[PDB]
Amino acid sequence: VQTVTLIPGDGIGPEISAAVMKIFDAAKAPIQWEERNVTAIQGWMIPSEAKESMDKNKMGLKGPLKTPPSMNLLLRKTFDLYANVRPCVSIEGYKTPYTDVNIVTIRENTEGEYSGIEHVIVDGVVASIKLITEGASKRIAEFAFEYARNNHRSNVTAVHKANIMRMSDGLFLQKCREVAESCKDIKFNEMYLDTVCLNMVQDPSQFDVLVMPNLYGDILSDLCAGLIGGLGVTPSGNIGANGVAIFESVHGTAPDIAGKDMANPTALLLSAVMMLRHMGLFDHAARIEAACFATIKDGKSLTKDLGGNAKCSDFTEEICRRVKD
Amino acid sequence: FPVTMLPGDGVGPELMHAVKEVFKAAAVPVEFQEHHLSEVQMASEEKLEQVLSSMKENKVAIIGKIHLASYDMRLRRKLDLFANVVHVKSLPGYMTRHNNLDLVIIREQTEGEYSSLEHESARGVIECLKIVTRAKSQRIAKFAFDYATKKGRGKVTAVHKANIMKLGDGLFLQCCEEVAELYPKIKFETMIIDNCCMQLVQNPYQFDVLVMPNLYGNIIDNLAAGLVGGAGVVPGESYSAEYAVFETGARHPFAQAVGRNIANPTAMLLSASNMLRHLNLEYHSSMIADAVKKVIKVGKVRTSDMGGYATCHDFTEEICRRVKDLD
Ligand SMILES: Nc1ncnc2c1ncn2[C@@H]1O[C@H](COP(=O)(O)OP(=O)(O)O)[C@@H](O)[C@H]1O
Ligand SMILES: [Mg+2]
Repeated sequence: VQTVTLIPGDGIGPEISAAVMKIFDAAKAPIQWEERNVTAIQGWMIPSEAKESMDKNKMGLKGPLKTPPSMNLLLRKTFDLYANVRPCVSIEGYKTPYTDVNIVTIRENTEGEYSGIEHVIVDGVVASIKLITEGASKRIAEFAFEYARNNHRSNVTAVHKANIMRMSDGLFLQKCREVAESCKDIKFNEMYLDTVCLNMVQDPSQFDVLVMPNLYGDILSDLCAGLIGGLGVTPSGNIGANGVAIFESVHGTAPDIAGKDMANPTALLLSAVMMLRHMGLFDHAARIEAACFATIKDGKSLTKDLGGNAKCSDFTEEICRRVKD
Repeated sequence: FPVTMLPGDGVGPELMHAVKEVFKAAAVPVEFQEHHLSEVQMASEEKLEQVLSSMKENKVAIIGKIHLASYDMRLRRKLDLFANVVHVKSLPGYMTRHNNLDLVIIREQTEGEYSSLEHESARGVIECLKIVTRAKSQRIAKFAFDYATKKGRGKVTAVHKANIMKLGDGLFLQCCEEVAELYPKIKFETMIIDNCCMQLVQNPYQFDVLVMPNLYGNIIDNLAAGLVGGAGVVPGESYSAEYAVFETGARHPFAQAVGRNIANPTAMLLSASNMLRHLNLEYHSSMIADAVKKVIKVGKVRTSDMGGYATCHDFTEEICRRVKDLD
């Protein structure tokens, strides 16, 4: 029996956290929850009991947070969350114009145009500082190639703009190329960001694992989520230092429907599935994931946002009786 | 009517060949004067001046992709082509997952990350400067709103990442928010590039005109082009206060296809048609565009990118015989 740090969050957060809790218990998952609140205090940092919890449990599940220093930039520095993994998978029986999408975006989470560094050079002239380093690049590329080796993926594509930003993106590319030479069992290729965006929208099936710097990853992960149904069905995990990883929903707090038993908890649940696989609980992950997809394929009980009108409770309840197989 | 031509990189020369052939068959009173900037060696600043000089005389160009800052950024500063407009429009017979789509993408093209401002700050740590200025953000915002005023458009959307680049992208938004107040009959919305890219895939019909800085324009140009058929069919144009140069919307050399008579010239042809509109040869403009559009709708002759088997030359001549069938 193992303990997970749970940050319910704001708006629908509690509801969808509780929904994931009930599904885990129904599935007899060996998971207990330590509920924690990360609204920042200053001395800016997260509350001591949050950090102490996460340092001890390593696994965290995090719902949508409200935007005020952002608590997610704080979480990232506090645990050196350097790898943002976002699998994008077609949901069998939730029709979009795109089918058989199976892409994993690996996004460098520490650097790039997200440095926080800008200057007013002279009045009316701003320079924003994009930062690319040798170590961060090698680290993310080593992560994308380990992920491909451990998840049956065959191809890693490095997405870049080294033709426009010759030195920074060039360095990112060079460190990908090095790691790729070190991993002969994964086929590696390079591709410009604009070209990826041009092709992704036409034929998404030509892409497997994609590793890229921060800004490109933040943008392309959300583009790809459009192909399969939006942020309400997309999981996300962030890996960090000292075996810490935080799995998260990346949709908004949805206050227009908070508390009205109307929320869609697929995302947090599919993230909690990533979490379960990260912990070795492969059998519970596959049953919960199977129970989830089967509920959606059946159609008879979808939440408002996916073209139905079942309550969040009814959707959560059908999954629970399904996962008892 | 003299017109500066720059064949450009990759399949560029092949595409100009198709423009040149269709123009002959439509008896377009246009005389191209050819110059070369793409892939030159010290002969750099010289060739750029010959373009500016012929541009002062012709004030209108049609160019392929053009392969210290890059040759493209240098040309665009030398000519002050701050504004780039891509018309994202479905072709009635050419079916995709998003038909009946009509968007305009306006991108600032002289600053941002395209400045080549990079340096090694320490062993293995590279710094790269994205530039945003008040003067260029204001100017591209006025252009977008004058565009949407002129062409009868309703909404202008400013795309940004000011939640992260609060100073630089913030100053871009600020100039947009200022200009928007002068055009009260135009709706003004803002949206983070992250979401905007998801929005364009789920439901691009929610948009109308979009305006944005350089890098986000390169992304959205390509994304939106792929919605309506890809780089073979989507045209573009770049403006100064006195110049207009026409090009393709999602700019790519297509190195693979050079010499294989494979490339689709629809984008370059439609662009040439908009060029003719800019020259007050409306009759020739609407004829070429109507012929291009009808050969695609009918479905007999179509290049690989559009589901067919035809060569670039086969497709071009099908256009030529159709235009000659109108005069
Ligand atoms: N004129 C054209 N006709 C048809 N397809 C085109 C044309 N230009 C570009 N494309 C499509 O767009 C892609 C452009 O990307 P490409 O030229 O390979 O360069 P990059 O190195 O920028 O990715 C091509 O692979 C091709 O599929
Ligand atoms: Mg994002």
